[PDB]
Amino acid sequence: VQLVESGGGLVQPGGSLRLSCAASGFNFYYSSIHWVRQAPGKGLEWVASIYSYSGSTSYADSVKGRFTISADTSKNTAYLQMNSLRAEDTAVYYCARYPWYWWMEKPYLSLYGMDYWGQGTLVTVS
Amino acid sequence: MTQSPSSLSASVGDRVTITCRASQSVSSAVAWYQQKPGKAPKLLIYSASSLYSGVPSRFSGSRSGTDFTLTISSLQPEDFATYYCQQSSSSLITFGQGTKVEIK
Amino acid sequence: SELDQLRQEAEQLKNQIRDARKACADATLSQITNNIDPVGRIQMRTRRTLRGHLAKIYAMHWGTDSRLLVSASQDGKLIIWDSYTTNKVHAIPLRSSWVMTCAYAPSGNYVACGGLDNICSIYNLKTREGNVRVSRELAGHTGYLSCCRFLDDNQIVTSSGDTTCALWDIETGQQTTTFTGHTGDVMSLSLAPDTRLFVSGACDASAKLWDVREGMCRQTFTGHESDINAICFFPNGNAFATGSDDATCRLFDLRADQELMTYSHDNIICGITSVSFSKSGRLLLAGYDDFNCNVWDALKADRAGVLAGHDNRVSCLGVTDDGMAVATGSWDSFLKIWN
Amino acid sequence: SGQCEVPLVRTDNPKSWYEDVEGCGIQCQNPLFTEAEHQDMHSYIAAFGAVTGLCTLFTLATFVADWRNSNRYPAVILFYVNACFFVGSIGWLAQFMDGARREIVCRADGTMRLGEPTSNETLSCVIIFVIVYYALMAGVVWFVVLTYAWHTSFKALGTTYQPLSGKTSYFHLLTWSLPFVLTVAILAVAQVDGDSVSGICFVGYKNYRYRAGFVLAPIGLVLIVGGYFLIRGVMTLFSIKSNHPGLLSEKAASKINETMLRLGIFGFLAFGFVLITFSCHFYDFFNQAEWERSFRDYVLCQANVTIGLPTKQPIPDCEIKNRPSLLVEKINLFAMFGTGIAMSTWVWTKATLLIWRRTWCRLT
Amino acid sequence: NTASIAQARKLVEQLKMEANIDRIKVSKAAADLMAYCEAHAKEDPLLTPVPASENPFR
Amino acid sequence: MGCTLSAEDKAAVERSKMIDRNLREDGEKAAREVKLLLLGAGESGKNTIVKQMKIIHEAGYSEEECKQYKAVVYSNTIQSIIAIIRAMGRLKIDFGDSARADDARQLFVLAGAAEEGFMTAELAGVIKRLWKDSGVQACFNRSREYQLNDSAAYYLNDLDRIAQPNYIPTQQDVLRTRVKTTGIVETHFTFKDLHFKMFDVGAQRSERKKWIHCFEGVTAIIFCVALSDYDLVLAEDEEMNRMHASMKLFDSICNNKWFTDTSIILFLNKKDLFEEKIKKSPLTICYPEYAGSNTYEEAAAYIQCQFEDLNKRKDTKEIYTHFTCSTDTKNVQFVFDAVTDVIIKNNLKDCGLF
Ligand SMILES: C[C@H](CC[C@@H]1OC1(C)C)[C@H]1CC[C@H]2[C@@H]3CC=C4C[C@@H](O)CC[C@]4(C)[C@H]3CC[C@]12C
Repeated sequence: VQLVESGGGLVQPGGSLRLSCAASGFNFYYSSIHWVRQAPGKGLEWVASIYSYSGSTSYADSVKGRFTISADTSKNTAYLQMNSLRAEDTAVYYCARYPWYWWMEKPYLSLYGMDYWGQGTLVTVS
Repeated sequence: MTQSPSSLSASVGDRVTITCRASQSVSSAVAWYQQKPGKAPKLLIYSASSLYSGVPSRFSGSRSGTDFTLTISSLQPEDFATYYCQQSSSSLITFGQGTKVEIK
Repeated sequence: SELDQLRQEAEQLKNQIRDARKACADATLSQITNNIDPVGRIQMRTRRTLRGHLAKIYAMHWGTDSRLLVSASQDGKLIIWDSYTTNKVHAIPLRSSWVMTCAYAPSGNYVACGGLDNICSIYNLKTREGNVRVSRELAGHTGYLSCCRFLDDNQIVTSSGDTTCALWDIETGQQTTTFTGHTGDVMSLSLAPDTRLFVSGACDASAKLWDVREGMCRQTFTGHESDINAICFFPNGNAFATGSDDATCRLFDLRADQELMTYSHDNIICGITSVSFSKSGRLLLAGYDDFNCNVWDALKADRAGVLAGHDNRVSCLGVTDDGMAVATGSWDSFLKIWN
Repeated sequence: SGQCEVPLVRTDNPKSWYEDVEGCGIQCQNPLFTEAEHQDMHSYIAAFGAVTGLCTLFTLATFVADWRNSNRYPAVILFYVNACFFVGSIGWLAQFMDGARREIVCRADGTMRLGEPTSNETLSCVIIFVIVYYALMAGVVWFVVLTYAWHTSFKALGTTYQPLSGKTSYFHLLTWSLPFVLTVAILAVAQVDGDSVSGICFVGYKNYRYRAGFVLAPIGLVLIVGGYFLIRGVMTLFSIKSNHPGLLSEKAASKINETMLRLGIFGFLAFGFVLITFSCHFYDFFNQAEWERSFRDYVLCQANVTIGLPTKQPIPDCEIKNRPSLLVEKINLFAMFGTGIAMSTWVWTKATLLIWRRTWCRLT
Repeated sequence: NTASIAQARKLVEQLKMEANIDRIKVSKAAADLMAYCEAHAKEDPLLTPVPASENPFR
Repeated sequence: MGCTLSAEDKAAVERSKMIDRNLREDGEKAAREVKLLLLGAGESGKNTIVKQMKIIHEAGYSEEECKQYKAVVYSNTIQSIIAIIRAMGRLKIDFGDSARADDARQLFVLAGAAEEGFMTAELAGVIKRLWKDSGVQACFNRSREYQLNDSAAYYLNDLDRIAQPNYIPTQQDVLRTRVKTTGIVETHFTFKDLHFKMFDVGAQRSERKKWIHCFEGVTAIIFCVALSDYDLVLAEDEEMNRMHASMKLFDSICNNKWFTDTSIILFLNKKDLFEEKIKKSPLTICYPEYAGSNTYEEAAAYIQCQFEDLNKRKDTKEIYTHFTCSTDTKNVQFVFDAVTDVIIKNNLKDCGLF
């Protein structure tokens, strides 16, 4: 079972855009959606993690407070908006699944890690 | 809430060892990932012990106190990628610096 | 009287499964394997001897590196040996003194022990403290536990005295899944090499094949006349070995869902203790109450070997991970290895 | 040339003669009796050897059938004593073979084995000596270490604790090393001769000196320490009459009393059986000087039987003063056969009959 | 008893679940077993004697 | 010999010889201890005799066992809370609170349950929200349908005394924890300078079959019978006789092939109530064949010998009897005498003079 993404490109630095990630094949409410960026020639740095359970989400260690995340209960899709741009926003973005509470969908064993990934979008600045 | 990997390489027909030491006394929520350059990150081991269903069983994950170890025994030459560790104890998600493999 | 109606339908469904069993029967393995080539005369000598015990020996287990061997006492000791150098590398006491089973880790870090007192104990070796600590505990069963195995370094499967089996995770100390369905008390179990299926054998002449993640009774195997005391699994993940109180060890197949062949040497009335395969899948190694072990060919259906080097009754036996050697533990307070 | 007397034997070797007059040599037989005495004593050795062989097989046949459940604390020492006596006794059945009255004791010329390799005499005499010497010494030391085991096990009747486990191989190495040093200690002399009237080779014709102490006295020593351990044992196992634990086990009191009387009678017969052997040598001590005196008078008589012989007197011989005591050797022979008997008494139980009947009735 | 018919309901449900299973002829599986037997008959030290270089048990 | 072996071997063989010296020394407790098996049908009788033969201990509050039951009382609390969250998860519809961050914050300590030592302020700080949430008690009263530890509600109200660091629980909390249901209640003492262990069974299975062979080299086996049981109803069959089943299973012990050298000790532990009940309920119920007499003091010996004569073809099994006792010092002195009788018999057997 797969995912899909949309909303890549380039705008002059400062404004926001609509970035969409759609998960398919299973329940939406019984999981959490993580967002992560990757810079050319660099490693991996965490961006965001939205919980459909409570909604009391958080953001990264540095880029927090200025981005905004949402995910709908019916369409099962996550949307992200990102103001407050800088030089280090030239990146390839990805979203992933994380079953925090393993029991509500089915009484099962635990799992600690990002399970299913997409192919990722890409956004740059100039 | 940071960690420490060990950047190294490998060669064919070998067994390779990847180390990871976290900063604080972290709990047993550790994941491992593989990344082909410019492609999707695939998972190896969740919860530091059990491999994912479908991946060949030549890999294993060891836990010792606060240290974590990926062990690859007798690799096949279709394994040229970059590996990564992942801490997932708290609600503050992080990664490692990661290391790659390249033959002589 | 709906219970009588549904047991009538149960009886006719038993008629349907025996109908399907007779229907899918075309030709037994013996007449197809009439033209196979015999091996001949194969002798084994005791390579190295292990004499570090006092009380009787109930269980042992090979590792997954052909290096270490684990073995349980009955005097509250639990000892691991090096295979080659034959040195007593570690030997631990425990609070209880009536143990009946062990399992060593597929990694080589955890060792599990358990016995009569309904509690299981797991210990850790690789520590910065320089000595084994009492690490983790499992409790919740009513009857005594029979046998346990590791399928991972976190998840442990076990078999109780209340006619049940269970999947636990060692970090919680709570059983993940319970497997009920047996009628008599379960005595032994073993899992597939792919870590997806395990089969349990009770004293009630039935073997239950379980899928580890679904928690439903997938397959049942009737046919026997008495208790099952021995289970081994085929290295392909398609067949499955049994054993009973009168040496009537019968081969099964999980794909075809049918009996294959019963084994019976005409001079044996003794019981079975534990059975083991080789890497080939042409050898059954088993032990009897008359102190005797013998290799039985899977296809030829008969060989009466002799490697009876035990004064007391044979208790437990195993094959190595690479199939190099085989190990035998009996009630002579010793441990021997053949090759 | 010359002239050879009847007691003298013709020999072409001056290395072993009677050195008064040259020419002739001496025999290997004791010339102070006749061959009827040889027949009598040989028959007595055969009879008592046979009955002791029978009783030792009667002991061992129990042990071989229960060896897999009776390889244990100290009763196997009771298996050993007869096991190091049986091998001796069959040695004393060396008689009535092809030529074993002479061919193991008589050299190429006629004089007995002087014990030396330099004279081209085959080492056929020393073998029987060393095996029976090993047998007797092993028997005695196994006997005294049995007494050791009993007094240490009966001091240890704090009824659940301290089986003296880690000192058994110590005792086995002691009892295997002691006859080794004793056999080399007797082989330090190495001038061992033979006896004809018994048919067992030994030193002591001309030399009781090197034969008195180092052959007999250690048996005296083990007598004293064995007796000491027996009296201390029976005094310690008397204490369950005034049993300070409690008043109990009259069923067991009957059995311990029966075994107490058993140890008592055994200690009594063990006491006499060595002092009678001392009495043989007490009788020998004063009489040996007169006997060798009369032997020197007898070798004078060898001339003096026919000196004073005219052609009118009947068939002549001398008038010797005293003759050897032709019967009392059988006392010490019966003493050793009695010590061989005494160890079979232990398996003469009220308990072995059941296992014996089982072992017989399983295959009729 | 109602608990007896309850567990009887459990067992009849069990036999209903294990009623419909696909089954393959024993000749076919037996041939596959013989193929799996012959496929590994040349690498196991328990069948052929092994020299001291490869055999570590003297 | 070799040199390069010796470098690593000065760890290896040193370890083996050291552990061999640590292993051989167990004879101080292996042979000095004499094993006793316990079996019968009078359960309260069993408890009374075992509590009387036990030297009257008080060792629940010692400062050497302190951290042990601390780890126990910690493990029980965390086990109980994860069990009840598993139960709340197995409630098919979610039931938490208005601010659902409590149930999500519980996952921090469900993953953070990977410690054994001192308790954290985080886990106390989240369980004080969990037990404040009324859903956990809404499912906890319903948790009786599922697997549930009975000592759940005690600590979760009294969590503030738990939440103090470096606190020592009392004897009452320990005695609340240390009651077990099924297994082996292995007790042991040392009387008259001899050590004694004492094992038991609590009706683990239907019939004994496998585990009896585990107790092979046992010096004594003690059977107990409450003799006022002939008129008490075996409420699992129409056969009222509770005596006969105990006699049959006793007969299965005496003809067991593993037990041909192990002496038995027979107890009669309910005779005093029998001494008054004999008047109203005489021997007219147990057996119709005793035409000897009516009174108690001879019919008791008759039922003793009618118990004793079931020994099939053995004159090497020394059946010893007793009656009741108030001050059991002489009783345990009698069993001391019996066990020393059988061990001195075994000792003279091994010596080879009987
Ligand atoms: C008595 C003994 C056999 C039984 C053992 O004493 C036991 C333990 C009962 C045998 C062994 C060697 C024999 C002696 C051998 C040599 C001599 C010298 C001779 O001048 C005179 C004869 C004499 C002294 C023999 C008498 C009998 C002896 C002492």
